[PDB]
Amino acid sequence: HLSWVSLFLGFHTLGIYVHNDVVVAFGSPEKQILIEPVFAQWIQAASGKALY
Amino acid sequence: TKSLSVPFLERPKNLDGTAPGDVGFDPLYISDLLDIQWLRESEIKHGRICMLAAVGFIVQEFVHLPGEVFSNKVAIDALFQVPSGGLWQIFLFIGLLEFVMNKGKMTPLDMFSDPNRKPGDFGFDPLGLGKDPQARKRYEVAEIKNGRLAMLAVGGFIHHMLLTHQGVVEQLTHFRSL
Amino acid sequence: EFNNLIPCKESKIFNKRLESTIKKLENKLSKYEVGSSSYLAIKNTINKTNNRFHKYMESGVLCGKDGLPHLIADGRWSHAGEFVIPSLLFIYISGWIGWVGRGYLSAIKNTNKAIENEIIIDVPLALKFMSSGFIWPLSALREYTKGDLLMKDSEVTISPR
Amino acid sequence: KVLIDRNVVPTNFEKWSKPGHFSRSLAKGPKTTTWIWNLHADAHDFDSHTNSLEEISRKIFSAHFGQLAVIFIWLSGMYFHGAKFSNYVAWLNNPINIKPSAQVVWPIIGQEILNADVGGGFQGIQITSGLFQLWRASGITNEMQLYVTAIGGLFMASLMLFAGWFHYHKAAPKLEWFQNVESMLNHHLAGLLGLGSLGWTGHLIHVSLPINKLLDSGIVPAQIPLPHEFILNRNLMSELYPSFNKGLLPFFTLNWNEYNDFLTFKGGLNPVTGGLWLTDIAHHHLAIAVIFIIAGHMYRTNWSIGHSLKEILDAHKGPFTGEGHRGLFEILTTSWHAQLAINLAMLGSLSIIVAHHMYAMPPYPYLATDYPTQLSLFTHHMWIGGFCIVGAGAHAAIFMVRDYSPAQNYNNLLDRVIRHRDAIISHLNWVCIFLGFHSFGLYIHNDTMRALGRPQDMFSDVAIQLQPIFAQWIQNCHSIAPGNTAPNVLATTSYVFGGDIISVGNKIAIMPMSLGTADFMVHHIHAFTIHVTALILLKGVLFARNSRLIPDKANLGFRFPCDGPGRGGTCQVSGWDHVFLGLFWMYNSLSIVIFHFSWKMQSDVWGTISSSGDISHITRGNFAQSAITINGWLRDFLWAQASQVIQSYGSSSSAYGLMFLGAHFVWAFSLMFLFSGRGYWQELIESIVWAHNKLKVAPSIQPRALSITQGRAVGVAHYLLGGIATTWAFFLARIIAIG
Amino acid sequence: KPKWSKALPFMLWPQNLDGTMAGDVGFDPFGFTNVFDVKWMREAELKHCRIAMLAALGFIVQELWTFPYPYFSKVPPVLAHDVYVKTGGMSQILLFVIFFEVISLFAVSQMMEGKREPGVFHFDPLGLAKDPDTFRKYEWSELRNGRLAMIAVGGFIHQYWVTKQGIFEQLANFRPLS
Amino acid sequence: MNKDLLKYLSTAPVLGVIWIAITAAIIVEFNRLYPDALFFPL
Ligand code: CLA
Ligand code: CLA
Ligand code: CLA
Ligand code: CLA
Ligand SMILES: CC1=C(/C=C/C(C)=C/C=C/C(C)=C/C=C/C=C(C)/C=C/C=C(C)/C=C/C2=C(C)C[C@@H](O)CC2(C)C)C(C)(C)C[C@H](O)C1
Ligand SMILES: CC1=C(/C=C/C(C)=C/C=C/C(C)=C/C=C/C=C(C)/C=C/C=C(C)/C=C/C2=C(C)C[C@@H](O)CC2(C)C)C(C)(C)C[C@H](O)C1
Ligand SMILES: COC1=C(OC)C(=O)C(C/C=C(\C)CC/C=C(\C)CC/C=C(\C)CCC=C(C)C)=C(C)C1=O
Ligand code: SF4
Repeated sequence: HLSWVSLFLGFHTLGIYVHNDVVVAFGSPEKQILIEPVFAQWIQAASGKALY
Repeated sequence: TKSLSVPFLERPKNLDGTAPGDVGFDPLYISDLLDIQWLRESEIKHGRICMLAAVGFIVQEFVHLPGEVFSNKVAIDALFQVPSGGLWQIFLFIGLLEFVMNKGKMTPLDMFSDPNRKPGDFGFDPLGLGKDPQARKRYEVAEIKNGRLAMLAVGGFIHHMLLTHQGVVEQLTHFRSL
Repeated sequence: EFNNLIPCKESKIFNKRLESTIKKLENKLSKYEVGSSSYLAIKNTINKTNNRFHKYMESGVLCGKDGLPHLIADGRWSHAGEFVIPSLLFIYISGWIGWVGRGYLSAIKNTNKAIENEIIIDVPLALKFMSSGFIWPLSALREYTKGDLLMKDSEVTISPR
Repeated sequence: KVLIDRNVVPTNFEKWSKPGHFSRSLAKGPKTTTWIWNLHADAHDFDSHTNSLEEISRKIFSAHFGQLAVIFIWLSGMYFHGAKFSNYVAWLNNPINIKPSAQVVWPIIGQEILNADVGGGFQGIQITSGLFQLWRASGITNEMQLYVTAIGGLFMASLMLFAGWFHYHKAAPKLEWFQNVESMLNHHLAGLLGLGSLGWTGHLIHVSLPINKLLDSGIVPAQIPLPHEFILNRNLMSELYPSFNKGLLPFFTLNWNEYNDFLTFKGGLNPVTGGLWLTDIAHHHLAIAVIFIIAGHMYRTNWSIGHSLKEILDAHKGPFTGEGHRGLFEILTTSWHAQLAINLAMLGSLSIIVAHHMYAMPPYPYLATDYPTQLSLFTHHMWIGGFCIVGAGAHAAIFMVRDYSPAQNYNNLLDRVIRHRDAIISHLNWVCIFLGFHSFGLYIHNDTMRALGRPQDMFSDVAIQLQPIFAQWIQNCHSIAPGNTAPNVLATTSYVFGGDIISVGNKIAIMPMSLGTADFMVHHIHAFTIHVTALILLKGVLFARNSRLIPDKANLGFRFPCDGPGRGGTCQVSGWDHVFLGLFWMYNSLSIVIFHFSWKMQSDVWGTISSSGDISHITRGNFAQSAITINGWLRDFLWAQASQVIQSYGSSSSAYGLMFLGAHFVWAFSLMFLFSGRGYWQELIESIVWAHNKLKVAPSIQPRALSITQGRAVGVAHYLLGGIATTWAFFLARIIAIG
Repeated sequence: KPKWSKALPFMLWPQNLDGTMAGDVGFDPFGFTNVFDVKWMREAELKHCRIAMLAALGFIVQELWTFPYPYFSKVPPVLAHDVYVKTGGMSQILLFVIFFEVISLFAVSQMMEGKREPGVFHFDPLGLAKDPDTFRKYEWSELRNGRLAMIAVGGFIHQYWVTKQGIFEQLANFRPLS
Repeated sequence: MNKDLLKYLSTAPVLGVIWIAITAAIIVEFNRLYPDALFFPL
């Protein structure tokens, strides 16, 4: 299971970074996959951060 | 040893001339790649859909249900005009039919698990048209030949509509060349 | 919520990106003769670029302060197309590949060519399994409840502990 | 004598579906994934398949036709891309202001950005192979000639593929045919090299000379007659070269001086193109052709005349060397590995000579001021040379393990070398330590002194000088040679030694290369890195069969991981493991050579000249003061010159930015293989296999970790690919921007 | 077999030409049939024969007549290639040639396995050679006419490139070269 | 079609390459005709 979770994180994290590099390299930063860290932002809000 | 329809090719081993519509036509030897029972079922099913679809294309040019949503005499354009919610009800009902008709055995692994199951035969003969064994044997071939013809026709009807954006009959009456 | 984000159609940074991208392409276009293959290539890039930016504008994807689309993947249905729907598509396809592959493996183990059929595929047999993948979720669920999915722990080899 | 066996091997696909048919060990089929790797690793190890030297020889001969077919397809592709997808004709018309391009990308996922603005209304990838300059020198003026050459290439490929099939399956020569080494040498000297050079002289005189003379005078390509016009109408030729009026009578009557208009000894460079004079190139090839045709009459074949190679070898023995060259003739006519070792060493060494000679005496028009091409050609040919040299070590070691016998080598040179291997390796060990300290140590001294604020204590041109006085003296000899020790030569072989600054456009083609302290230091680095690479490979060969540690090493073979953890630990004792280690040192060595070249040329050679005559070098002469510390290399070379590659995103050079990062990735990934061992991996696989067994999805071909040796092979292959491709991307992005 | 080649009296009869096939007068000086299979070569010979014959007649008829519509409209045969590539008429012919050639792939493989004779597709709708003796007679004619048409077509296309005249235009005038 | 040839076409690397090439082609062709799908449109 540790093997699985490591492979799962690895393939997809490296994959997204490489998607982003290729699409930015060819002059289209708007094609990037950009995920908002909404769970962490929600935890910040729970401690009183008003920004979000 | 040779195919009847393509006399310079060896007969495909799975085509024994017994099944209706069999004239040993399989020059690419697809019946060696895929299961012949599954292929036969698939052929009939494609045929039955296209027979209905062919009639559908014509009748929809003339007859309609009430409302402007069920107008449009071009069949391919009518698909995007009618309510999408209605298409979902058709789809899910077809799903139920596919499940019930096949008794939950829906794949090449299991569809012909019962020895009695034969391709295309769902035991549907309300009016008892195929009571006579000899007549039924003729009808089996007619069903497949008409299905085969309707498949090619519907292929035409669709590509003609994509090219012209006119109905089937509209195109014939007002025939415009390339 | 998402006060740090804005719809990309309301974003001034997102619009400026379009303008600056096109402005660069039109400078590149001016170096070539009208009608030339080079000229037409650059025109296609200009059209494709415009199409992309307008598509995102009409979608209701949110933009950051960088003026780039940011995707929301918390489960809310107003952003289902950004992650949930792609996810369902992936699971359906990947589960199919896995399920039909598992089915083929088991079929050849019940033969004398258990090893040969791994390096030289029995293609008819493979296509039969590949054709049967479309209801893998139900197949897998029934196999699980039948007790045919899993081996018992005592029937699998383990090392000393 | 022609000796052949007919209809030897049937032609059917039966064995194509029987993987590993060729080996007794592999024919039984897999039990384990190790078998899959073994199939590939052993496919071309023909002497492991059979003991028959005849059978081995036949496979080799046929495989060679296969290689030639592949080369013709590749060559054909280059010509076809020239004809169909290039700006060759536009470049032909305006070679100073158009960048060559012969690759165009399809518009998918935004990759059309890579179709760069190369000029001539064209968009495509800028090429650095030098094809356009080659084709110009050949006299090609239109796309039709490229198309036809491409088609001829496909015909040749098909002919090679037929010959390969024919000479294996239908008419396979007997061993006695292959061992005709005297006949082979006569034909390869006189026939292949001699007639090849003569044939090319024919092309040069009749096609290249006139067309290039007209191009250089400024005639528009489309207005130049086609090649056959010069052959049929001699007056067209005689207009350009008057001696053609006299025809062939001067040749047969030995009035050869009559042809001194098209057969010259000018030296230097054509001022218009910045390339060697084609009339010199014509004369070079004629002279070479004569020498080679004479050379190929040395050896005895079917008549009384000529030398026996065996007799020559057997006579050369003196008081220091026992039986001398006795027994070598038998080695070199019974061992393919022994032949491969020599031939790789020489072919590799030659590739390296080509790199140096082509930059300094640029043979093609508009090569010298195509900085991307100059940099690419030198670098490419250096790498090919390095890899071949390491291969020579591999095959020398394989020979020692598999083909050496004591009885054949009693008190001959080979026997006597292995009988003092400790003296050889100990001295080479010492010279490597000496060179390491007195080369790299000087850079460390300098870094330390400059960091401490003591520039006056440095080794530099402006402090403690280390002048390469011998190289400086040779430069001077070469600069004064014309009209002196070479009285009938008009100009220097190369302006690199001294003399004029040659410029084309306003770009410097070639000019004198000054040698100072920084040049002294980097030359001793090269001496160092080459001696260490030699140490590792030589040691592999001399200790391939045995050592004090492992007395029976030959029985373990060429390629084995170790002989266990005993005797202190014996990892990497095999001959193969010396090749493994030698590859890293070859990589290290050649990286510094190409870095020296890149920086020195940009700092001290390449650049622009004004009309007044003010040279502006690409990196403004920073080499002398920056190249004497490691910090200077890190900052003024790597950091400064990486600006192009690292800022390439969103431009036509973005592919190089991507390759640069990708290559860093592959390099780092290699370290997983090099630093770990399979015991760890096989255990990890056990747990993963448990999960598959649980879910009834374990394969019958059992998963294994890679072999110990394969781990090493995978590691070094990714290390080299990553390392070399990083430099490739770095170099191309930089030189295409500034050059 | 007759030992010495009939066509080349100074050369031996090719070793793998047995004398039995139609067209065989022992003409293979370069010895193609020493290495390549004669069945493969004959398969190829007849394909070239049949394509060339159609071509020869096509060149002739096209210059004497075309179908009475502007889409056709008289052009020189050689130029017509590029005309109908543009319209898509040439792609249509390619579509059905591909179809028949993909099928022929199986025919050729079965021939090399010895299950089919080279050039045989059992195509004789009108039944002009039901008798064996008339069939063998016609085998020779097919080869002879086919071999002639192969060269003839070479004439037509080359003479056009030189003269810039049709077949009959050139025979009307017949101007010599310079 | 020849059985030995068909057996060769069934080997892991040949089927591997053909199947990956078709899959790759499908993805290329989807992106050639429907470019820049960052998300499912709805
Ligand atoms: C950049 C360097 C690098 C990279 C990429 C890896 C990658 C990996 N290591 Mg390794 N490792 C490294 C350096 C690296 N390591 C070093 C220096 C050491 C010290 C010796 C180790 C020691 C080590 C140990 C001890 C272990 C790992 C494990 C892993 C895996 C972790 C999970 C993961 O990310 O899966 C995702 C997979 C990747 C990111 C691999 C690359 C995927 C590529 C990009 C796919 C390309 C496909 C594409 C079509 C191209 C094909 C090419 C063509 C020629 C065919 C992953 C395969 C662990 C493991 O196996 O867990 C299961 C594990 O236990 N590593
Ligand atoms: C049908 C094939 C199949 C199936 C159902 C599984 C299933 C699984 N694998 Mg395994 N795996 C496979 C092939 C398969 N694997 C192959 C060929 C390799 C060598 C690369 C592996 C290497 C591997 C590792 C290292 C790990 C798993 C793990 C797992 C488990 C978690 C999911 C995962 O991490 O996959 C990840 C696997 C990959 C990314 C490998 C690629 C899978 C290929 C594409 C499938 C090949 C399909 C096959 C050719 C289809 C032919 C069928 C046709 C003839 C009909 C799951 C039980 C993990 C685990 O143990 O979790 C508990 C884990 O750590 N697998
Ligand atoms: C045209 C049909 C043909 C057929 C049916 C045969 C059949 C045979 N050959 Mg023959 N042969 C042929 C042509 C043919 N050959 C040609 C053209 C040559 C000259 C190269 C030879 C030279 C030859 C030799 C030297 C040998 C054979 C052998 C054999 C036997 C085993 C073949 C095998 O299993 O490997 C199948 C292997 C392949 C399908 C791979 C071949 C790869 C080619 C050559 C190069 C590929 C290009 C390039 C590297 C691709 C790189 C891709 C990139 C990603 C890196 C079999 C009877 C062997 C034998 O043992 O007979 C007793 C043997 O030693 N053949
Ligand atoms: C089997 C079905 C079939 C179909 C549907 C087509 C369809 C077409 N062909 Mg193609 N063609 C075919 C087989 C077929 N062809 C075959 C077997 C060959 C021999 C290789 C060709 C060789 C060919 C050439 C050289 C050309 C075409 C062209 C065309 C296009 C003409 C457009 C037009 O304006 O029509 C106008 C139609 C009419 C005025 C009506 C004509 C009525 C006839 C009898 C056709 C009806 C046949 C019907 C499908 C089946 C039997 C009917 C029944 C009465 C017995 C059209 C797309 C042309 C093209 O590309 O145009 C741009 C063109 O130049 N075809
Ligand atoms: C919206 C609203 C309206 C309400 C709409 C309402 C009442 C109309 C509903 C129409 C329905 C009942 C039609 C039913 C659609 C029937 C379908 C098309 C049957 C599919 C058959 C398949 C294709 C079988 C194929 C196969 C067969 C051949 C063989 C098997 O083996 C396999 C399968 C694969 C099952 C109006 C009218 C009031 C107007 C107003 O303005 C707006
Ligand atoms: C044996 C024989 C002897 C004959 C020997 C002699 C040398 C025989 C040689 C004949 C050869 C040369 C025929 C060559 C045939 C040339 C082919 C058929 C050309 C194909 C052109 C294509 C088809 C055009 C495509 C075109 C192009 C390229 C491009 C497009 O744009 C347009 C089209 C239109 C498509 C004799 C004389 C002694 C008599 C004796 O009795 C026996
Ligand atoms: C000491 O160094 C090491 C080892 O031991 C010497 C190892 O063993 C491994 C582990 C690596 C292994 C086992 C090789 C990985 C091979 C692959 C990816 C499996 C091949 C699978 C297929 C061809 C099937 C997939 C099918 C398709 C995609 C079509 C590592 C990392 C290592 O550092
Ligand atoms: S560590 Fe590996 S290579 Fe070294 S002795 Fe042990 S098994 Fe052999």
